[PDB]
Amino acid sequence: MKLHELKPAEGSRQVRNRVGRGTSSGNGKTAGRGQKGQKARSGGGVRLG
Amino acid sequence: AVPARRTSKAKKAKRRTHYKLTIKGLNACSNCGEMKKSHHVCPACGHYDGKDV
Amino acid sequence: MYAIIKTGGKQVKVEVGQAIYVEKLNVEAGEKVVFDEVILVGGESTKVGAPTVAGATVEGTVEKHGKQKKVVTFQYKPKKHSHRKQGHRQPYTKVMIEAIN
Amino acid sequence: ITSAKATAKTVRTSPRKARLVIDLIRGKSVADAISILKFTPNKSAGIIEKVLMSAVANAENNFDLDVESLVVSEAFVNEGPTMKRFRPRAKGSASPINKRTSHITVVVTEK
Amino acid sequence: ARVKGGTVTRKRRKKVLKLAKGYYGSKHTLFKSAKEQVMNSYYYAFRDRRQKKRDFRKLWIARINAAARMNGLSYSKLMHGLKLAEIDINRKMLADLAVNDAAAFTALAEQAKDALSK
Amino acid sequence: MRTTYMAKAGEVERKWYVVDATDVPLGRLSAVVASVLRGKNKPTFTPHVDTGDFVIVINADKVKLTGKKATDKIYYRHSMYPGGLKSVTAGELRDKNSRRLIETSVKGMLPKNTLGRKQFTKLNVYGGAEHPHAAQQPEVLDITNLI
RNA sequence: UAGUGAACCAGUACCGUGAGGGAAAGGUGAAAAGCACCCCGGAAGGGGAGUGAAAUAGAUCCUGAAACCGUGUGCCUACAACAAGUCAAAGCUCGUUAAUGAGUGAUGGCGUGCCUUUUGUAGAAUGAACCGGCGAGUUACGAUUGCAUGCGAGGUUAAGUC
RNA sequence: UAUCCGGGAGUCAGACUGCGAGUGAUAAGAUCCGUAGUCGAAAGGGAAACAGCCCAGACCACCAGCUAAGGUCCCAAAAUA
RNA sequence: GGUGUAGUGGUAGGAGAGCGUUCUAAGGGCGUUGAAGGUCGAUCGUGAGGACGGCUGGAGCGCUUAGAAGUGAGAAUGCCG
Ligand SMILES: [K+]
Ligand SMILES: [K+]
Ligand SMILES: [K+]
Ligand SMILES: [K+]
Ligand SMILES: [K+]
Ligand SMILES: [K+]
Ligand SMILES: [K+]
Ligand SMILES: [Mg+2]
Ligand SMILES: [Mg+2]
Ligand SMILES: [Mg+2]
Ligand SMILES: [Mg+2]
Ligand SMILES: [Mg+2]
Ligand SMILES: [Mg+2]
Ligand SMILES: [Mg+2]
Ligand SMILES: [Mg+2]
Ligand SMILES: [Mg+2]
Ligand SMILES: [Mg+2]
Ligand SMILES: [Mg+2]
Ligand SMILES: [Mg+2]
Ligand SMILES: [Mg+2]
Ligand SMILES: [Mg+2]
Ligand SMILES: [Mg+2]
Ligand SMILES: [Mg+2]
Ligand SMILES: [Mg+2]
Ligand SMILES: [Mg+2]
Ligand SMILES: [Mg+2]
Ligand SMILES: [Mg+2]
Ligand SMILES: [Mg+2]
Ligand SMILES: [Mg+2]
Ligand SMILES: [Mg+2]
Ligand SMILES: [Mg+2]
Ligand SMILES: [Mg+2]
Ligand SMILES: [Zn+2]
Repeated sequence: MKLHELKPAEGSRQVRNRVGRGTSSGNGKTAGRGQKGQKARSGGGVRLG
Repeated sequence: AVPARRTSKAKKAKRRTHYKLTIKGLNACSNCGEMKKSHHVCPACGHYDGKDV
Repeated sequence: MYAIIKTGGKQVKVEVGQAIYVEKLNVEAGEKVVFDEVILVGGESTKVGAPTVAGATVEGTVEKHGKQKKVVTFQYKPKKHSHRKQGHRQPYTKVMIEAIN
Repeated sequence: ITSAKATAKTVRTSPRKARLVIDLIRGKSVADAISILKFTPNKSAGIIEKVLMSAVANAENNFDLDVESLVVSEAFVNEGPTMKRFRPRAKGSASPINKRTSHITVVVTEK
Repeated sequence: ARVKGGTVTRKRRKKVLKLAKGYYGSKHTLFKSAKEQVMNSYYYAFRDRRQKKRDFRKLWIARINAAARMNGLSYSKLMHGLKLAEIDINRKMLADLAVNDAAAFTALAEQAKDALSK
Repeated sequence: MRTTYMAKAGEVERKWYVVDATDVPLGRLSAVVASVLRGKNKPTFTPHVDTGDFVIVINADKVKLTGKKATDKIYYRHSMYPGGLKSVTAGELRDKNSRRLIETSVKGMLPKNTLGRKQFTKLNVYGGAEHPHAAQQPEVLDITNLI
């Protein structure tokens, strides 16, 4: 392989999904957390079980 | 009471329409011909009604 | 003389020596095209197609193929944090009318 | 070669109040403008008069133009740097004060 | 690896402002007001690209009605008669004939009246 | 193709019509007159341009009011001062100021915009059988079939 | 506006009785060659004349955006009720990435902003004076699932040495 | 199309209309259920304006045509049928 | 690639595919015969967005492939100017 023609195997790497970066992305504003509630807070959610 | 809405440039300019200066009463002086205010002593030659003062 | 012909789901008035814009025709530029659905012929006399004037045809030459000015469809609903922007350029064919029969 | 300009920059005066006097003299013969400015009591009249006389001196000395023909072709006042000050108010607070400055430009042409 | 704001923000806002050119005062000068008005303009434009067809059909119908009345017939009677007579000339062409080619429109009206009588 | 005809101001000729209101219902007279004033009777009609014809109404004093409208149809108007409501019956308007009666009726049927008001100005109502617009060479407009 | 609070006389100025809190502020030009001399002005500041490749690089000095202010004018506007636009459009003006062009626009149709939060908001509910900059799902170690690669009843090294 | 297995959620304030009941006074744009629809998350046409009613589900271009609810004397398209 | 059929409103939210920003590596380039940046234009693409020309500007910067993120603002009575 040539350093100027590198190519990963198909499906080996994916693009990270960034939330809170506009509405059209599908995770804008609420960042997929919903509206209000405990699970919508930073550090929110109840302990496992 | 406070301005509920800011005044736009157009409305501001409209209001200032009449906020202008005026210059009136200027005409030539008999003695020296320079411009002077009517009924006032010509400041340059100090003459009024054809006499020095 | 002039004619009225059916083309692209629409009716257009045509005179010899005039260019008309119609929906994209599957014809190369500079080629002859014949509109065989003439719904009227007017001028000194009047021929009324019922629905089409029998044996009447209009001839033209495809001057150009082009795209109209872009149209932007921007759909959004207020207060629903949602919008969708879309572009369009409708293809068209410019045809010079040569003969009316 | 036909026009001369003079400018007074960062002159302490209200741009709006200066623009009033500038509107008086705009588009007038130099002699008429001088008379108007001399008999105008507003503060900016004298400053604008100095700028106008400077422009006329430029037209004459620097370019050898005909004084009698000169007319005020252009004249305007632009905002300059604003000095910030503060005025104490009631109840231990302060309010800003904008001490304004003006760029006064006068351009005089042969005809 | 720090990515400062750069020029992308200015480019985006300038595009919006150029779209807003010609608007009244702040609506073309200020980005936020400009964007809101441009969004409303998009909404109005999409709606009007459909209303425009309605309006022109309405205008053609009115003009055809006037011409039909002058020929001794109502718009509804004329359209029914043309349908019976197999005439497919649409309202755009009919209104064009009424204004421009009165003789041609009269011939169409005569055929429609004949079909109605039959 | 964008070839629809659009009228221009001043190119289209506006004729002058005389309408006889004798024993014609007020509303029907107003409706036909309003269509004429707007220009809906001419193929060159253009909604954004004035293209209608002038109308002169004669014998306005003899307009017809069916039912008890002569005594029961009441025209109101407010001075915009408190308790400043004034009223006048349609019959009284016909007797004293018939021009106002016809003009009010036709105003209601014209569009409420600049073009509508300009079109309204082309109206001229006269109680009695004579008008001062002979110079304009108006022609009679039979409306018996139009009402 | 980052990076130490501090690229610069910063733990300074400033604030507090005191402990303490705590800023703003970088860039002329290759070289000062930092505008001799003349003119207006009391000066400031300008106009010439010069230096310079460049002075609209003149020390508020590289670039010089937007808000904001002003000048000039191609078009429109003093019978009009306007979320300010959009669709249709005469007239006038102009000639572009030459495109079924551009600017303006009488007049007519339609039409109650954006965001948040709500069963429901043009909302007389919330937030934004405007512009610019900064400003919010990241990393470490583990768990689990998908996808991918190597090997395969095997797979794999950790600390550590070079 | 249904199951099943697994990854990722959001939702636990609903509203009105029609129909069947309760509570209420056989009142409430009331309240509480069952049931169907719409809104919620749905633009468009009609009901003057009018989320929930009637008709109907916008991928786009057209200065083409036929219709639904609703309408055809003028505003205002279409019957002074 | 072609034909046919069907489908393409959408909040919470799930899936997929992309635009743009800074930087790294490789390759291939561009720049005092004017880079970045700024500004204007009637340009191209389905979208984020991409070119091209004029003017300003005066020294760095694209392009292709892959990689890493302080990677995208219009709202927080946000902070500073
Ligand atoms: K989620
Ligand atoms: K410079
Ligand atoms: K201007
Ligand atoms: K309008
Ligand atoms: K409140
Ligand atoms: K129910
Ligand atoms: K803010
Ligand atoms: Mg990664
Ligand atoms: Mg979503
Ligand atoms: Mg948002
Ligand atoms: Mg929230
Ligand atoms: Mg909740
Ligand atoms: Mg929740
Ligand atoms: Mg005190
Ligand atoms: Mg930013
Ligand atoms: Mg339709
Ligand atoms: Mg420069
Ligand atoms: Mg500078
Ligand atoms: Mg009036
Ligand atoms: Mg007027
Ligand atoms: Mg509530
Ligand atoms: Mg507020
Ligand atoms: Mg209830
Ligand atoms: Mg909700
Ligand atoms: Mg609806
Ligand atoms: Mg709503
Ligand atoms: Mg659909
Ligand atoms: Mg039909
Ligand atoms: Mg009608
Ligand atoms: Mg860079
Ligand atoms: Mg960031
Ligand atoms: Mg801000
Ligand atoms: Zn004197």
